[PDB]
Amino acid sequence: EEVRKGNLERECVEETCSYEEAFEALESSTATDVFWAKYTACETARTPRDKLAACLEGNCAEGLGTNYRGHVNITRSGIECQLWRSRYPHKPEINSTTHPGADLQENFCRNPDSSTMGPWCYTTDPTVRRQECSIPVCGQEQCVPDRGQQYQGRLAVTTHGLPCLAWASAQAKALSKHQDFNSAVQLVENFCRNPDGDEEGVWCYVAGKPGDFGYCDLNYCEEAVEETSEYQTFFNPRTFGSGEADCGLRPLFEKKSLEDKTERELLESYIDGRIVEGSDAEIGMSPWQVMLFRKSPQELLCGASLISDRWVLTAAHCLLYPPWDKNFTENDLLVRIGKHSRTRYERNIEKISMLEKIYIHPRYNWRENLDRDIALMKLKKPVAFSDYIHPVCLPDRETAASLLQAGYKGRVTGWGNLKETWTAQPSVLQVVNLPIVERPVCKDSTRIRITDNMFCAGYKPDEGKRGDACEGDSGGPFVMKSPFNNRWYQMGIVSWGEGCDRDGKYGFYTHVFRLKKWIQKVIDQFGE
Ligand SMILES: *[C@@H]1O[C@H](CO)[C@@H](O[C@@H]2O[C@H](CO)[C@@H](O)[C@H](O)[C@H]2NC(C)=O)[C@H](O)[C@H]1NC(C)=O
Ligand SMILES: *[C@@H]1O[C@H](CO)[C@@H](O)[C@H](O)[C@H]1NC(C)=O
Ligand SMILES: *[C@@H]1O[C@H](CO)[C@@H](O)[C@H](O)[C@H]1NC(C)=O
Ligand SMILES: [Mg+2]
Ligand SMILES: [Mg+2]
Ligand SMILES: [Mg+2]
Ligand SMILES: [Mg+2]
Repeated sequence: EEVRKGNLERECVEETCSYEEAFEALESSTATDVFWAKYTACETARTPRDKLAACLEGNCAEGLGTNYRGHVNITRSGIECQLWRSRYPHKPEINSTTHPGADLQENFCRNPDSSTMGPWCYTTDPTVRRQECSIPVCGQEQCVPDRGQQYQGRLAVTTHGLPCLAWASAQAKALSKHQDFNSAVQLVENFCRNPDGDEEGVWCYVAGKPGDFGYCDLNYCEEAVEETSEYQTFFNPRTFGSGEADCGLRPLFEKKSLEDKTERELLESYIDGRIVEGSDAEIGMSPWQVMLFRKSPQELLCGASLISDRWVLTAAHCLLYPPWDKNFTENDLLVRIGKHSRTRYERNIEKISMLEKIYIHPRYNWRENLDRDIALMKLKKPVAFSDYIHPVCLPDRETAASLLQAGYKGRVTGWGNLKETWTAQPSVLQVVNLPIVERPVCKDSTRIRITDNMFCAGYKPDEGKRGDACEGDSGGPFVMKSPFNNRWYQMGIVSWGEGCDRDGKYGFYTHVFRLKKWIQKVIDQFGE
C-alpha cells in the first residue's frame, strides 16, 4: 500500500510538519533528505497550502529561488546556460558534489549559494560567468517575457486559428537559414518560435506561397515603452530598396541647414499658454507623405507614408474593412506622392505610381478595436526621389521612449482625410504638432481599450477647448524629430479616434517600432 504512505499532503502541507514525522513510515533515506532540501527552501511559504504545494513542485520562484526544479535553459538576455556538468567556458566553483543540495542537472537555472539575485546559470558566453534567469514567480501566473524570445513552450497555431508548418517541411528548411537568427532558441517540430529577435513576438509558417507566416497569440508582459547624419542600415537594400541610408533628411530643410517655421516650437514643453493650429505646410516639409486614390471612380481613399523607393505603409482598414465592403485588389488602386494641392495635379512635382502587391499585417483584427491597423504596398516600378519626394526613417524599441521622453511633441501632416469621411475641408497640406499624452490620462477618457500597441496624443481639454481630435489623413504619418541624429522618424499610423465623432478629447495612432522584422520577412517573401 504505497498509494497510501501516510501522505504528507495532510501531514506535511495541508498543515506544516518540519521532519521527524517524515520518518514513521518513510524509506529511501536520502530521498527523505532531497524532500527536506526542497522543504527547507519553501520554508517562508508555509501558509496557505496551495502556495507551499506549488512551491515544492518547483516551476516557481520563491524568495531567493533555491526551490526551483523546473527546466529553463536561458538567461535574462538570451545567452544559453552552460551545462553544470561543464567547464567550457567556465570551470565552476560549485560542482554537483560540492553543493549536492540543489538540483544541478543539465543547464537549468538554480541557486545553490542563494545569491540575492536569485536563480542563475553559467554562460555559453566566455565574457559572462553567471547571468541570472527570469523565472515565473509564484502567484503572478502567465506573463511571457522578452517578446517570446525565451519561449520554450508548445504553441502550434496562429491568432487566426491556422496550423503552423514544420520547421523543416521540405521548403521550410529551404528558406530557414536564408537569414541569421539566435541559435540559443530550440526550433522544435512546428511550434511557435522567435528566432530573429522579432520585437512583435513569436510566430511560425503557414500554408500558401513560400514564406507565409501568421503570428502566435501569447500573453507577453506589458512593455510600457513610454517610460551627414549617422543612422545604420537595418534593411537589405536589394529587397527593401534604397533610401534608408539617407531617410528622414528633408531635401529642402535638413540638407539646406534650414529649420521650418514650427519645428523649433516642438522642443519646448507646452509653454503653458501657446497652442498652434493646423495651418498650411510649406513645401518639402512632409515629403514621404502619400495619397491613396481609387482608380475608377477617381476617389481619394487614404493617407500613407513613403519608407523607401519601393515600400509604403498605410492603415489596413483603407483596403480591408468588412463592416463596409472594402476589399481592394492591386488593380483597384494607385498612389500619388509629393503632392501639395489636394485637387490640382502637380505637373512634374508629383509622381503617380501603381501597386504590385498588398500585404495586410496578419494579426490585423477589426472585429474589436482595429488591432494592428497596418498594411504594406509595393510599387510596380520604383520611385525617383527629389526635393519633393523623400522617405521617412523607421524607429526601433530603443528610439521609442528616447523620443517619447526628450521630445515632448510630434506632428500630423495631412489633408484632413480622416475627418472628412464623415462631414460630407483643407485644400492644401496642413501641418500640426500635438503633445503625447500620459497613457493613464488617455485610458480613462475612452471606452475602446488601449493595448501597448496603440497610443494617444493632443492638447488637454478644460471645458472651453473644442476637440481638434482627428487631425490628419487616415493611414498617414505621425512623426517625430530626433534631437540627436537629426532625422524624422514615423511613430504612428493614424486610426479612427473613437470613430472621430464622439470626441471632445484626444487623438489615436498605432505604434510602428515593433514592425521592423515583420517587414523584413515580407520584402523577402515578395523577393528582391
Ligand atoms: C534546452 O532546451 C531544450 C529544448 O527543450 C532541451 O532539449 C530537449 O530535451 C528533451 C528531453 O530532455 C527532448 O524531448 C527535446 O527533443 C530536446 N530538444 C532539443 C535537443 O532541441 C535541452 O535539454 C535544454 N538544454 C540543456 C543543455 O539542458
Ligand atoms: C569540485 O570542485 C572542487 C574544487 O574545490 C574539488 O574539490 C572537487 O574535486 C571537484 N569535484 C568535481 C566532481 O568536479
Ligand atoms: C477580395 O476578393 C477576391 C475575389 O475577387 C479574393 O481575393 C478575396 O476573397 C478578397 N480579399 C480578401 C483579403 O478577403
Ligand atoms: Mg487538500
Ligand atoms: Mg504523524
Ligand atoms: Mg514521531
Ligand atoms: Mg508522530
